[PDB]
Amino acid sequence: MNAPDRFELFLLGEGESKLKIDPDTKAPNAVVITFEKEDHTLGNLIRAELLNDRKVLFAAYKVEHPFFARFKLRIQTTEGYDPKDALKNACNSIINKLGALKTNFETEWNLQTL
Amino acid sequence: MIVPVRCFSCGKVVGDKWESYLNLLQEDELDEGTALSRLGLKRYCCRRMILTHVDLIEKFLRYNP
Amino acid sequence: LKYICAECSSKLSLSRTDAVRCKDCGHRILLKARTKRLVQFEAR
Amino acid sequence: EEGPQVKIREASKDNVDFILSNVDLAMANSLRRVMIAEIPTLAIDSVEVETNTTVLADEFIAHRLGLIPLQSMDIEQLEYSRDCFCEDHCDKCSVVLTLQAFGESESTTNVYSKDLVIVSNLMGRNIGHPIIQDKEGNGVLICKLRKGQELKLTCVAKKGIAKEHAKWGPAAAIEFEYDPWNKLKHTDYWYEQDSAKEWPQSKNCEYEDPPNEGDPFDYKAQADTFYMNVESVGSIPVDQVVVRGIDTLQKKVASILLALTQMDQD
Ligand SMILES: [Zn+2]
Ligand SMILES: [Zn+2]
Ligand SMILES: [Zn+2]
Repeated sequence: MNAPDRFELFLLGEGESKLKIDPDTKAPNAVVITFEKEDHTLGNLIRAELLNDRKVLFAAYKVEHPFFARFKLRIQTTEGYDPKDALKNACNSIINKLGALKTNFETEWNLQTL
Repeated sequence: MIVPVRCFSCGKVVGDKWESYLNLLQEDELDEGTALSRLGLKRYCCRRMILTHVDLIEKFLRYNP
Repeated sequence: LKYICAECSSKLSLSRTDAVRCKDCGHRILLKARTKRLVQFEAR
Repeated sequence: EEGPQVKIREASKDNVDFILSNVDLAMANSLRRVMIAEIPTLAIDSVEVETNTTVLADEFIAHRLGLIPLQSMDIEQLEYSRDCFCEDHCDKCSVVLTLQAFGESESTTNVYSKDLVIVSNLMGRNIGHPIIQDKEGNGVLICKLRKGQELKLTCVAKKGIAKEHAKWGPAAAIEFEYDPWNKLKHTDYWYEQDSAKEWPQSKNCEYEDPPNEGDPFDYKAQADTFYMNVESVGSIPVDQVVVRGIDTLQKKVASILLALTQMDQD
């Protein structure tokens, strides 16, 4: 009756952009990025992959409300390091690990029976 | 009513397992636990899904209209 | 329009100024037939 | 290869029991989530009921029709109905299959999933065919007809994500367990007398070395070894479930990366 459509969990609305980059006003050289139509599946992974980068001071994601499929990711890096590059490096690292995992699983599957 | 097509909890297909369950019960004269075990229902949620079910459609088919 | 009986399989087409009862039956319980304009269902 | 490792312990048509090595917890969890909800699948989305003199209600039948496992092998070369430039649905996005059953014999006439007949043009793509892992070869029991009861309807199946409805769920239960000895101490065991005798011992204990009481707690250890068992429903093979899970996660990361590439526009 008042329940929202299901596709509003992954389909972007009217004018809604996928990422919203905002200059964090708290601490210098920090940023808060709004991910639309995404959940913990992406947030937790990216945040955990940002903490691997030792040039990243702060990195934390949160879902302000379970009703809506969106989450905010705050990133703070050292001076001389634009956080977008940290996000990009994190993402590419994720993609590489996943690709390697796919190749490995395939090669391991090609050796099985039944 | 009729046997639920898939298990609520996980999502395993248990709609094709009803008649086979009945056969394992009356034809092979097994108990419910072993019958459920043979049908590949290891988790107790699906095991529940079949064991707990009551086929009411057989009583519904008793009407002529 | 057309109507079908309750306790027997028939297919009466008696419109207004007719009503009850049925054709070769004896009971007055009459149900109405399903619409020709089909309705869709979201299998969810 | 060079990164994360896989060790297939058991392998069959329905299940894959393997060990994930050299991976972060969040990646294993995310992989599990994607495998559960974010993998594309073909299932009945629309039902057009012509005649229905069965016991079950219309949408009652439509519902369990929706849950029927359909072939989703070449689902990737099928398209979302919301993307296709057609009116409502076509052959490039949807698979239409009819159902015509009628009570014949005096005995109860069963209506299975095998009675579904593909009508729309598949044009080569392996898709739409209802999965039958049944021994007799019948499949999912859809309905039951009496002597003169008829069920005639038409199903339109569309590509969907399990995040939108659990009917598009390619997998069922995914087993997931790390550190069978609680050496990371992520769990404080509840007990009445003894902590070890009360709590059952996991199978996956066979693949790791027990802790020595002479050894202190390892506070600098993380989670590397994971024990997973992925079970498919039939719509998509297990190996393809985990692989397309991986590729889906990868693709939706690449979409964020691409978005970052796009936000540099004036
Ligand atoms: Zn279950
Ligand atoms: Zn009559
Ligand atoms: Zn189309």
